Amino acid sequence: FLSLDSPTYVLYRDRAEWADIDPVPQNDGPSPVVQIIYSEKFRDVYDYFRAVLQRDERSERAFKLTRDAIELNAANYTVWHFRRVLLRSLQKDLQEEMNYIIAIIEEQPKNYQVWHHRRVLVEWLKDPSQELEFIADILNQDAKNYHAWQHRQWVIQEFRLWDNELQYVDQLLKEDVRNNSVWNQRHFVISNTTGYSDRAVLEREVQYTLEMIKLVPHNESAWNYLKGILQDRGLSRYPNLLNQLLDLQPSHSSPYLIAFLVDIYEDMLENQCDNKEDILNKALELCEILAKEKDTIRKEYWRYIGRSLQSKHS
Amino acid sequence: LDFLRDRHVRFFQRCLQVLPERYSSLETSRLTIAFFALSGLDMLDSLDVVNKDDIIEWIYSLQVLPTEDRSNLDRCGFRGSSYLGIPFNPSKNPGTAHPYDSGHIAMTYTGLSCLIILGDDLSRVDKEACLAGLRALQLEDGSFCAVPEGSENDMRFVYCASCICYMLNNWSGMDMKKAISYIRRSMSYDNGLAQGAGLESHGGSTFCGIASLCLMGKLEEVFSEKELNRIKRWCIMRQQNGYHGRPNKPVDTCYSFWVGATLKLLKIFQYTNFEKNRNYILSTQDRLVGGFAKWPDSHPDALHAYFGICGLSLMEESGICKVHPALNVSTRTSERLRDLHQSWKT
Amino acid sequence: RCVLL
Ligand SMILES: CC(C)=CCC/C(C)=C/CC/C(C)=C/CCN(C)CCOP(=O)(O)OP(=O)(O)O
Ligand SMILES: [Zn+2]
Repeated sequence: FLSLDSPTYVLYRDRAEWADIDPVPQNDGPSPVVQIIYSEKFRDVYDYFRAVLQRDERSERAFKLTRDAIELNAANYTVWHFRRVLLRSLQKDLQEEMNYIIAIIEEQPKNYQVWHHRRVLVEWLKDPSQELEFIADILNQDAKNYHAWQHRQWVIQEFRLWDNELQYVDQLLKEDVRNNSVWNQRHFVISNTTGYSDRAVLEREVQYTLEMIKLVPHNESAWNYLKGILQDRGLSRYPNLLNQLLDLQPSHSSPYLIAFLVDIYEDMLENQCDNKEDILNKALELCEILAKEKDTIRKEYWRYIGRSLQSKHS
Repeated sequence: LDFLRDRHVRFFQRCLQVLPERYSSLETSRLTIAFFALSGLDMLDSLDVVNKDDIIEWIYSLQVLPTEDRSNLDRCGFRGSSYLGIPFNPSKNPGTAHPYDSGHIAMTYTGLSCLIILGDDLSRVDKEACLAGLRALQLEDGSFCAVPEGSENDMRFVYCASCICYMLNNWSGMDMKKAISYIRRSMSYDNGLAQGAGLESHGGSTFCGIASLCLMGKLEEVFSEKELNRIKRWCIMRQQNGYHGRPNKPVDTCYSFWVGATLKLLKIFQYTNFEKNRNYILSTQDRLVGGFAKWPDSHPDALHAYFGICGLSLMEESGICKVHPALNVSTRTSERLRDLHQSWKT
Repeated sequence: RCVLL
């Protein structure tokens, strides 16, 4: 009701409805540390919040008091907890609260407490009907918001809403193929539905990735996905991959490609292949290429990798 | 350029003093701001410029002690501040009942951490109560919540539980088997560690995961050599000059610690490029007010000031103590803890 | 800014 910035706003200490309550002040003792100075209004709202809390008053006036405390500081987890307690006691309309929190989160998309509150509400209502769309909007003012992606995966998993995610992913990867969060989302969807054991799917995906790599060859995300979905079955077990990459080298070379190759050669050495000593040289040759010219910032690392390979396969 | 050491000492000094109402959103996390400042002064070997006794009392006033009937054991630990309005009591008298007063795992962590940094011996810490409260926070999947009343759960709090159990030198505070399970399940397809299973691997969670295992002394036991090599690769790939927390994300000063410390724990930080990292961290230094910011030409803050310094520490900056990469306190402090532990064992 | 909690 009465906004904190309204011309007619009144301190709680001057409100009739709060005459019976004695405000409770905060006290950090003799020598306060990391003390925050509060305005009259701020201290006022909270001195009454402490009062209501201390008495665990499940009143309607308390419910309203929280709205003010939250406006003053939406990071106070206790306030949100108490507000949830009241939401139940007073049996408030949860669909209304959904609007409230939707507004709040838009204003503070990186606040832990608000995303938790929304998650609790969705669990209560057992209604995920508006989640995917809401998150998509938040992901519009920041396509990498960790809070958003985390909430999105929870909703999708909890109410089994996989049907359209792989499509959403394809769309976002077109808007920015470098968004690591989307590549993770892609793997999330696939491994939680078809899985990667279906050679048909594995093929589709490896192909999809190589296409994205060709569009923007310098993209750690795309390369990490490619290696990710293949590293466990064994990179050396895909002879045509080694060649297709060796062919890309000329035009689409990048440190990621060279690194991938090193990893393929290492998988081979790992599986006692043909030309043990010859392969190791192809590996070492690349490690040095990385250290000396391709990924110089990691010069000491690549040399370290080289020495590691050499002392393990000689 | 150079490291304006004194400037930074003044910076942390101010932080322990008074903050502008613009930092009101840190109210319930004041104790972690204290930590950033105290541990930051410690790192600069300037703890003298503060009254260790006053602060120790303040910290102890934040401990949620068990009540007479001890019916609130599941809620003991430390508060972030006095925002609930409980009468100042430096862990002198028994706990005064309150429907909503209970600890916060991040506060218990930074609380104990602060006490040790200040020289206190933790004698006034109801260790059993804390551990009781800790246990109450762990979920079936192995991760933890921050408060008994409920909260989100993820790797951040697994690291908090680990630090607490380590400092109180007692792991009865958690079901280590389940915790390790959680940490494993969080490894991504790209080999980094995320906040939880399926999520995007991240520098912050990777540090929390690896550091927790190191604190439990089970790094080698949980991850295979092949696995550790893949994790190392993921981490070392985070350096662009300074460090970012995720692929294709801009660098941020604090990651020079988050990732750098992980690389250190994995014994390969030595192979990173020191100059570019140092140069970046310094480019975010505020030569006027002190402290560091996440990005250059950006406002400084206690968090980036502390982590920026710890980042420099990793590379043995002239004038900064060596930081214990897993416990996030200076080595000096980590040792005072070793002795403190031996003491009890009698 | 970096919100950790
Ligand atoms: C006080 C203390 C030392 C606590 C240790 C335990 C914790 C809470 C560790 C947190 C590590 C960490 C850096 C987590 C990520 C924090 N975020 C900022 C998450 C989501 O927001 P984004 O803006 O997407 O983050 P970013 O882009 O910085 O990864
Ligand atoms: Zn940061």
